[PDB]
Amino acid sequence: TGCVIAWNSNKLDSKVGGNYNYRYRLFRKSNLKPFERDISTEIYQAGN
Amino acid sequence: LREFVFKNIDGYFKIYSKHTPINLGRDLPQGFSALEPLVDLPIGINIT
Amino acid sequence: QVQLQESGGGLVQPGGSLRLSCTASGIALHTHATGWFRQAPGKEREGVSCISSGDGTTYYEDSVEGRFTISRDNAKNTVYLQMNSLKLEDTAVYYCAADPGAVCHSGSYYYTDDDFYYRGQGTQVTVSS
Amino acid sequence: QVQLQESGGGLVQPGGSLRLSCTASGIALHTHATGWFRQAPGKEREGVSCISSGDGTTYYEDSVEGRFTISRDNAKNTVYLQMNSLKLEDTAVYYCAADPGAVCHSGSYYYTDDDFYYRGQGTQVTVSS
Repeated sequence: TGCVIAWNSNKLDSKVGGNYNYRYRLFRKSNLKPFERDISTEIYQAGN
Repeated sequence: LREFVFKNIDGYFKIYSKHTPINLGRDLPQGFSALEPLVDLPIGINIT
Repeated sequence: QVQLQESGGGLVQPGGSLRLSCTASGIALHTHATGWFRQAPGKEREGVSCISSGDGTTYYEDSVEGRFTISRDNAKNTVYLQMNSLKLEDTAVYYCAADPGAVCHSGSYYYTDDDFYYRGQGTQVTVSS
Repeated sequence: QVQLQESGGGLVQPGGSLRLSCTASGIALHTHATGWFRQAPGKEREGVSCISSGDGTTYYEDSVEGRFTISRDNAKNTVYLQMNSLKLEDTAVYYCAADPGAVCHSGSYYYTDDDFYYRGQGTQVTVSS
């Protein structure tokens, strides 16, 4: 129950060299429950 | 004798408490008493 | 009978900064696309920058990248062009213009083709020592 | 501490074939976009080929169309540049570079602008008689 709001900000967070401070977690062992945050850093066990 | 309940659900901390002075010679006396909620705490972290 | 009025310009030292302003009397902003054009003596007029209608992606020319900025204030209904790090070659006159719809770079078109309906008188910007 | 290593190169005869390989240590493939840039003495560096993040759309330059192929193996986390039928003007040092996102030909941008975040030391290839 709620709403989502989004607006484009190409004019404020782009920079010509590309902005690299933005991050996300692509590799993760388990799916998080709703309303959770994961700021820890650990090496991904991709293989054996 | 002081009784408390500490719970963590959906990032919402609660305090349950009750102050009663009657215990006599038994450290866990017979009887029945509900707990009075005192103070609400919003934090949002997980506890392990 | 809509007028577009410009303010700014004058004698500025190379390496200085200026803020040109164009204000629309009749029409309102955040509905048109607003561009800046520049004409030099003995040369043909060339654009400077553009903002489209909705939100507005800022488009710049090849010779003005990284130095000139553009912004649009809908509270005062005024578009602002920020001159930073001026060289010697831009001693010329500037015009502001508007066109209905998002016209700047939608397909194989670009605002170098001067076909805007609303125009302006223009202001002179001069760099000298 | 992300390091990109290249293996291959050397003295190869004109009309020959070779396989350069670039391997990432820290980062992983199929999330980044990987390109190759070549440099020769007397001229400035020019790109060769690229693979995007998902699946991979292979883009090639004008001088290397039809002759050079690029592939990416996620089982070894290694990108492979296969070059065949080399002419005498291909004597150069090659660098592999990785960039975040699907950077190669997304919108009006293209990977000729060398601004990749990760670089490498490169390997020399020489065609001669």
